[PDB]
Amino acid sequence: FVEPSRQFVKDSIRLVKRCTKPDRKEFQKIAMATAIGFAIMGFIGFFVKLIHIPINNIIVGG
Amino acid sequence: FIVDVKANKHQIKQAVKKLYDIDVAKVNTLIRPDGEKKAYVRLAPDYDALDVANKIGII
Amino acid sequence: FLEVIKPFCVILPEIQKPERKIQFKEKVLWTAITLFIFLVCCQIPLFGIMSSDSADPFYWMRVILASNRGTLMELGISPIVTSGLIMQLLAGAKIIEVGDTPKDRALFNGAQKLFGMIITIGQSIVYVMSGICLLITIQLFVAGLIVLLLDELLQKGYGLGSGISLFIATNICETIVWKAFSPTTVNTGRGMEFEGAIIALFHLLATRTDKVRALREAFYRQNLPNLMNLIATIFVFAVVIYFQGFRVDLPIKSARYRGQYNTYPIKLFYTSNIPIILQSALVSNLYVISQMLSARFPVGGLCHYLSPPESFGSVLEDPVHAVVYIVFMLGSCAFFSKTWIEVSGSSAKDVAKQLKEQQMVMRGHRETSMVHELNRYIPTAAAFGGLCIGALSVLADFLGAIGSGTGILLAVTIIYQYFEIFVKEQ
Amino acid sequence: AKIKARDLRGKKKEELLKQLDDLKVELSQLRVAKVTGGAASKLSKIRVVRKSIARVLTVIN
Amino acid sequence: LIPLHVLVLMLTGRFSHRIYVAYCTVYCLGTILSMQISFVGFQPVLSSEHMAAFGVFGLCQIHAFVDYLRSKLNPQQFEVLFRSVISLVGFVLLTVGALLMLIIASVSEHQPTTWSSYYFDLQLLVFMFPVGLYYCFSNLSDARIFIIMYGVTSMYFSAVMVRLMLVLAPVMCILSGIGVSQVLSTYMKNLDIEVASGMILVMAFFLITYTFHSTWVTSEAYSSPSIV
Amino acid sequence: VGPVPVLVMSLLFIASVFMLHIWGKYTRS
Amino acid sequence: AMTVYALVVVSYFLITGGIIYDVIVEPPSVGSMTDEHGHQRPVAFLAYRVNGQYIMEGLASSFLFTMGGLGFIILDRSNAPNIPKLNRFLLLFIGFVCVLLSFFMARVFMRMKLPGYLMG
Repeated sequence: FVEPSRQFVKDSIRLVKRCTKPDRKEFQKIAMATAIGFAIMGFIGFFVKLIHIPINNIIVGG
Repeated sequence: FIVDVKANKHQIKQAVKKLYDIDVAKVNTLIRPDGEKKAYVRLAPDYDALDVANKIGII
Repeated sequence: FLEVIKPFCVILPEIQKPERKIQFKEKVLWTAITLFIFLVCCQIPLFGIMSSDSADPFYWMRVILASNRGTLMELGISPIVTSGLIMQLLAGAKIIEVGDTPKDRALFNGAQKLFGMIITIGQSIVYVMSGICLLITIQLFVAGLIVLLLDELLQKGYGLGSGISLFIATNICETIVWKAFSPTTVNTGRGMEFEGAIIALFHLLATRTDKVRALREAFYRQNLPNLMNLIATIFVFAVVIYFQGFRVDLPIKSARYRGQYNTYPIKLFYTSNIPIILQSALVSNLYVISQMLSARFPVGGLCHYLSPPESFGSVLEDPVHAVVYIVFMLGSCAFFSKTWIEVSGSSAKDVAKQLKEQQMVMRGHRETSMVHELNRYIPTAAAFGGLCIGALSVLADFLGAIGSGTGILLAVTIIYQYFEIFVKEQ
Repeated sequence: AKIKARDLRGKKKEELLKQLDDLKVELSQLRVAKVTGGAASKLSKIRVVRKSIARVLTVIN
Repeated sequence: LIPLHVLVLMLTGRFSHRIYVAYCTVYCLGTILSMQISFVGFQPVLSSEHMAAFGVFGLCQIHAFVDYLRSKLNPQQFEVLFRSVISLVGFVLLTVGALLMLIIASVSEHQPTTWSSYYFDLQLLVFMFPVGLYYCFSNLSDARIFIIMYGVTSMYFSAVMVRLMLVLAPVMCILSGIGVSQVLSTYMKNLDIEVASGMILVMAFFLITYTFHSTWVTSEAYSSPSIV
Repeated sequence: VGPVPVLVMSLLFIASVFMLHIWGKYTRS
Repeated sequence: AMTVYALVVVSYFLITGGIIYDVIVEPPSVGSMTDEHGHQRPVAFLAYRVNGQYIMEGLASSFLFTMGGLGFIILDRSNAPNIPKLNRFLLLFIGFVCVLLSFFMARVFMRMKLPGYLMG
């Protein structure tokens, strides 16, 4: 009842080494490019900031 | 493995032991019709082959 | 089940992409116009029923889309997302059969539209439930159909990330950005109008003297967001993209062509667990829905195995809650990996029949030994791929460097896979 | 990354050998990786490592 | 403005004689013509602004002279040697100079102003202000950089005093005067020799709405005396 | 989008919202 | 360099917006006194006095101004040359920039009429 624990813990340490472990180049590309892609979806919150609270002032005030 | 055609089993054994810090039971060479001496290498039973296989890259 | 409703329901479809196939930057024009729309789409509604709570699922709901009692963002892309997900489920899970004729994939998009619009109608009815009920419904569908068209014109069209995931990403950029510069505050013991922004920790230098105790409030701010919190939030983003690039390479002699090597990869995140985290989330959401039926027939004694312990003090007053919460998180994501892969694709037979179906054979052995070539990767790269996300979200909670936690780690993981998807078609 | 003749000239004999060994190791892994697909990014190095190996051996002789 | 503009022409490096030969005149003769006047009296010897303008004139006339010498000589080592010599004499001039350095707010208008002085003030002619300025950073000629510096400075100064708005009164009209005359020139270019069937056609009603505004805001706010 | 009207269509929808928002608010104050 | 142009247009709405009202800072938008029933609805841009603004008024004005100018930049930098995709990309460019130009001037005209009560 104890050995499938041994199986999975050795099974993990198998496939950790088989993976390719990226280096300073691809990390760089998806890093900067996808923080940029994040902020593409990101400033949208600053525009519901700029809009939907002042029009909620329009909502409640009238 | 694929091995250099000039090699003895003695040399292969010694190489396999040296490179992979391992230890061999027996080497069992043939020559492929292609030209590349193949080598089947039985590791001693203290060692697992799949474990070293994962170490060297292959699986 | 498919053969009857799908041929009749064809009303008002979308136009498939033209013969202007290869281009670099008008691709980005078709992105940016949709981003103009979700400049605009997050804007105020036309009905004056000013209800007190904004939305009821406003926080989790807000995390998905943040125009709660707000704009034409329609409280979420939750129609398109949920309707896409269970559609791909019931295609992959063989409760309903697979359509692979192009008529069936086209009507599959049609039924996608169908369940999406029906779910929009469901959300409309369920939020509105006075006498002013007219024309809200007309607005919502018009603004449901618009998000539909913009998403399906950014899958067969430009689409690289998705329509969906980059909408979520940019709206999340905005939800950080309203916290970044914050103009208003309706009027604590000192210091109005500065709550965890960097503008807050730049206006704070303009007001107060004794800049040491201006640093201390900037870096160890507790009740509001913190900038140490923001460093940890950035740090988590960096590590998680360190772990997205964990992938297993498998080279493939294509069949019947000499030596092209388009190596099939297996990334550890393994659909980025948009099942498996939401597997971890929504069961603990459905009871905290149904504790409301526990008030009659609670936030106390049921909470000790329900939630995280919320405390930055690692030795906070109950180790039982901490241990059981972390063990449940790890085991839940691992278990829902090892159960999840069997339905939404990419299990052993799934990969095998897709590769035979696209004529790609492993070099080492015979074609239907490919299963045994890769069956010793996919479950572990499910299970570990489950496991070291949830423990990773442990590091999203154990250290408060997360704007929203676990979920933010994983929705930006959605974005990161999303970038790959968009790039794919270049 | 680049191994030049330039610098190797001055280096000590034992130091040159370790460098050759370390390239011979690096060559092995790429050859292993060429079998198992690996990646074009790896299968560049194999040519580079070969010539740097030669650059080392040449300096020694 | 005038010498520190000249300071800009150090860093862009676009000196000539025909900057220098004209600049020395209106500088040095102008100082004495200011010296005739009492309000600026022996002030052109002493106040922190035009004193630094005099230091800029001196560095300008040195840098003209420096360019002249050393262009007959090579770039030898010894020009670096008396470069060290003349630099130490110039810096000790700088040390001797730095050692020897010898209700209005309430009145509603000297307080700072927003866009109302702004766009209420200057309707269409705000919009076109970067346009020619982009054109001035497009064909960055020798003369136009002065107007660019004049577009910077007066913007910075009509940020604090609406009474000082008059300094930005023609600046905007300069570059917008360029800007339309860029846009118009490029877009009556294309056709008679459908985009220009819009872009000309907007610019009439785009701009002449201006002359409605100018007709009548003058009647609203400013057609009222102080004594009646 | 072989055609650009879908975008134009979205713009029309916003205008319908834009104009129809203040259109009823015309009679109110 | 053109980065100096970027610096200047960055400074443009920055000192059109609120450097004047950095020291005279007036908080964003609430001024209704129940109007008949509902207490503290945030109102608007200021209207009755002309020289004043809030933070929310100024930023909006600045944003309106620099998008119009950089729309004219886009007219110059790409629409007059003829090199890229001559039917798909170009038509988008003139389309959205003409939308920028027309609706921008229209809304700024509105945002001077309604705070200003000027006869149009």
